Amino acid sequence: PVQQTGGGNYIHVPLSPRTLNAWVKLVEDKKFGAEVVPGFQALSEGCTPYDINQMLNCVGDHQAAMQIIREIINDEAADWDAQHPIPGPLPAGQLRDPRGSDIAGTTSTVEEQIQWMYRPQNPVPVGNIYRRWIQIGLQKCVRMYNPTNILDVKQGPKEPFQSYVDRFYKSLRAEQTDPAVKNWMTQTLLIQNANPDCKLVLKGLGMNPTLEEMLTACQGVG
Amino acid sequence: PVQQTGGGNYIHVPLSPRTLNAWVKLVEDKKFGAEVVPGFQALSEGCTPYDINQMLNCVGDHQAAMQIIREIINDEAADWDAQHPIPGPLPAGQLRDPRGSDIAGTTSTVEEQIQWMYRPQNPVPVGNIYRRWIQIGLQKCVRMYNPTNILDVKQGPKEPFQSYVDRFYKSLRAEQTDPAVKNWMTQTLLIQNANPDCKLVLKGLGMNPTLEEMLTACQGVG
Ligand SMILES: O=P(O)(O)O[C@H]1[C@H](OP(=O)(O)O)[C@@H](OP(=O)(O)O)[C@H](OP(=O)(O)O)[C@@H](OP(=O)(O)O)[C@H]1OP(=O)(O)O
Repeated sequence: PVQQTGGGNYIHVPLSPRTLNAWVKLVEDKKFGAEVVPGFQALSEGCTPYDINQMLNCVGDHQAAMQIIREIINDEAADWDAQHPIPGPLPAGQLRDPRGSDIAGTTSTVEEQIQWMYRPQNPVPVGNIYRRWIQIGLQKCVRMYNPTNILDVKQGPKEPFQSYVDRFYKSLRAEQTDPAVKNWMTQTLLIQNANPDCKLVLKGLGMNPTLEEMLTACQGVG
Repeated sequence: PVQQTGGGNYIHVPLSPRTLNAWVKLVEDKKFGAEVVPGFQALSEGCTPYDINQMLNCVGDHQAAMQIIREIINDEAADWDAQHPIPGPLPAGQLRDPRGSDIAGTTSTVEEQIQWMYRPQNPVPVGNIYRRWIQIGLQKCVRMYNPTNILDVKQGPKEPFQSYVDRFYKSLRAEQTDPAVKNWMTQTLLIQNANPDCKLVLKGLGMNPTLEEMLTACQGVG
């Protein structure tokens, strides 16, 4: 992370060992589950690219997922090296502008990452861009390791409607389908895959029942 | 039918044999079913009374129904001979105005029917008036031969709600009851005679559910 010091300059404070150990624990227990994507973001907040590399280096043993996060990073960096091209011959005595690889931290020092992150002129938020690239990689890992598909989720005959709602929305988090497909699933598939009685109360509510109206109506049905 | 020819005058083109044979087929297969009433209208469009008589003469063997269509025609002609009385002594060299019997074509030539149908002054649409009289006769035949009464129609335990709706409305077409009785049947009897589950979803919808709302709610119930 970065702390400001007297003179208006900034320095690097290494991520706490227990901040790194929390990340490890999460990846070892949730197995790249939907929750890992937000868990990574909260534990990587205010981090330079250098620190994000260490967090990944602490969870490298999960090689399959790391290979997926690594192929997504290279592509989001290539797109940065195509749409943010070298401006031209950089003047001497000046830091080069960041390339996709600098945003990652692989070809750049943490100080360079800090100089960009806090440029008085055109600050480049290299830490947040790289966290966004890794979140695309982790979300692809959440989908690949997702244990139950949205379609398979079906309310148990006795299962309370809210727990069936809880499992239905958790699988939808993994789904990478178009947002309209997500809206049609929450409005059509969720009434389609409910136990016989809850299905009669939901159809009873009428057309386009909101989730609050559906949860309120099926509370204690079954 | 009637075609216009050079000089501004009109002539008669005999109904096609296959237009007449379609009519026969329909009456022989639908057995004066609700569908016969519209089927007659489409196959009698732009016909003089003379042609409508031939269509009836092609389906005379159905004597019982023909006797009903014939008693309705005589009464709709008597009402025309009472409310459209002979104006008075007709001038010589002029076509007499049409009487109920002329509208039928029984006491009138097709040319007279055409002269009225296309009078430059007060054209009388004898072909359409007679088609309307026969439709009253066929509709009475649809009701007399109707196999299932609106009340008897009751959704099967597994029957999809739409098929029960299809049979319920087909019997209502035969019903000659006041329109309010028709509106109360479609809004009350249709929910009353549905299988136990669909009846619970329809009551669930609330008061005065539209048919679209009822079909949408019971789709896939049972
Ligand atoms: O009504 P018909 O006396 O039996 O004649 C019909 C009629 O032709 P006309 O319009 O000249 O009367 C058909 O037209 P429609 O009345 O059905 O619209 C036409 O068929 P098209 O729709 O293609 O015009 C068909 O001609 P064909 O079946 O040879 O294609 C022809 O029937 P016939 O000549 O066989 O008697």
